[PDB]
Amino acid sequence: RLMADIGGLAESGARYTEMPHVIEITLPMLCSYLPRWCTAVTSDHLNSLLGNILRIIVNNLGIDEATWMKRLAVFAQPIVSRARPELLHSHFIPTIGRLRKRAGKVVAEEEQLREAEEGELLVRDEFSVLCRDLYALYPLLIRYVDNNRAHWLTEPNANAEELFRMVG
Amino acid sequence: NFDPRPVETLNVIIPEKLDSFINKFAEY
Amino acid sequence: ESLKAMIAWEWTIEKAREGEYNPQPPDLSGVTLSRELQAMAEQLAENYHNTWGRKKKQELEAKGGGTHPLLVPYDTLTAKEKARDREKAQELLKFLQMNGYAVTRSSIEKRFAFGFLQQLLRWMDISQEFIAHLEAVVSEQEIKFFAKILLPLINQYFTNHCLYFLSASNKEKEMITSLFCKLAALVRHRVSLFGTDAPAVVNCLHILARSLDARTVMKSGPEIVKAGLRSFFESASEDIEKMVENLRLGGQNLTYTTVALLPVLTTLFQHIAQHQFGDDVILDDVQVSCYRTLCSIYSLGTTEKLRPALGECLARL
Amino acid sequence: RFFAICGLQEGFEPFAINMQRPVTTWFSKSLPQFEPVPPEHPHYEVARM
Repeated sequence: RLMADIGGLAESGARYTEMPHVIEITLPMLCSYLPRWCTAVTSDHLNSLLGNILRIIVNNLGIDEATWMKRLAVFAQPIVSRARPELLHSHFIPTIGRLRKRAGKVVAEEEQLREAEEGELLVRDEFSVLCRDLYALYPLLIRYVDNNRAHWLTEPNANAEELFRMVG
Repeated sequence: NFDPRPVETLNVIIPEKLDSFINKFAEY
Repeated sequence: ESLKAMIAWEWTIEKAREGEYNPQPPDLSGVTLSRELQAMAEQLAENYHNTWGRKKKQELEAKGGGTHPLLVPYDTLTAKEKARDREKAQELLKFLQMNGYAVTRSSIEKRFAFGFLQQLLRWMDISQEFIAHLEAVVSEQEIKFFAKILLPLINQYFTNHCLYFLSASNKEKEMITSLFCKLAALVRHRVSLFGTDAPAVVNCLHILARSLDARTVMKSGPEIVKAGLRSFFESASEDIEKMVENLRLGGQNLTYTTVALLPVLTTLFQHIAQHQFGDDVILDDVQVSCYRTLCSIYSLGTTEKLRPALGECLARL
Repeated sequence: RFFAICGLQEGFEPFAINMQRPVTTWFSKSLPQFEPVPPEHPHYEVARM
């Protein structure tokens, strides 16, 4: 109900202030209220919120200037401690996959670079953008890997190995 | 330094109830 | 002279009991000592050193000059040095006890029950009148004191005493939060009176708010200063709500509280949430402020560059 | 119970692997017995004359 609106505008983003203006200030509100919760609120809302915030972050994959990425990830760090083993893993794989595809598309520019100054500046800007996305997404993955790793070790999973391959 | 500031002790006259204390302490 | 000085020191002597070649010394090691008698013993032992140094003054006058390590005040003396001076005074207190003489004149009250925190609070109480004078002349000497010495002093003392002073003192808990209240009230709606000389007032407020010993005691007490905390919270909520007349409409005396009051509110909310103090934190003189602050956050739940600060405050609350 | 999770992949052979007999342990028995005075005792010293 309250969080049902958030999933509505998960698609068609590409802006940190134009369409999601109140979102930037309201996401930490429930992101801190839900962990605090006659009682025993189900964790399906938590998993849906984590998936929605991951989708919102990956929507702005190629934004030029974006600072909310470095803050939303910090705010959502306590929210991934209680996460579903499979609901989030269906969202983490496509996001990191697209990130690796962007990295592969951008390494080719530096490979073909070897005029020079402009190309160096362009690849430096692209690498800075990629680093910003990396530091916005990886912290939400390190915590999700700290847990659910004993499960992935005792019972091997194909998706875990695929994620390892992409990270490597 | 420690400039002395003695307290007045030669003006008060001891009572008769303390002479026994003085003598007994001296003997002790 | 040892007894004459005690008599002249306005102390009553009353007979309570009856005094109980190889000499036969009676045993005197079976008598304990009291804290009150310790001061009497020290003062009596001071007399011997005083009457010795008084003659040593004439002796050194005859000598013509010289420094001796033994000519020091008795408060400087240590038990190692007292081992040659405390015996002559201790041998007579047991004698007095067994003879039958009586001398009449918790330890927290005698000791520093107020402590450094309450000493700083008294300094701030004087600084209240000092700040009143400063505001009257604003609308000379204590201003430099406040901006130089005491503000870093508290900013460091609260940092070094955040632990062990919040969970084992009780009286200081009810007054550290109150000190935080007058500290918040000291800065007016503007910060120009303090000027750029002392921007550390905001940091000191941060540190004091982050160290609130009476997290639940201030709400579970008889609520003497809880009215002050309620007033501070209501003033903060009203100041926040007054921003809708500037940000949502179009400046002066209100933008200064977005850099000196909102971070303090975030720090206080984080302090409350960190220890899960929500068991008893909204009690008498607090619900009257929470019922208004929920409406306030509802009002400014729909509001340029101040968005991250508002989001952080909402997350903390 | 927790060998495969942390320790196996990094490479850590358990202290007893190729032993058909359990490892024999030694414990401190609190029975005061008499022993010769050490030649380098910190405090006591015994001299023969």
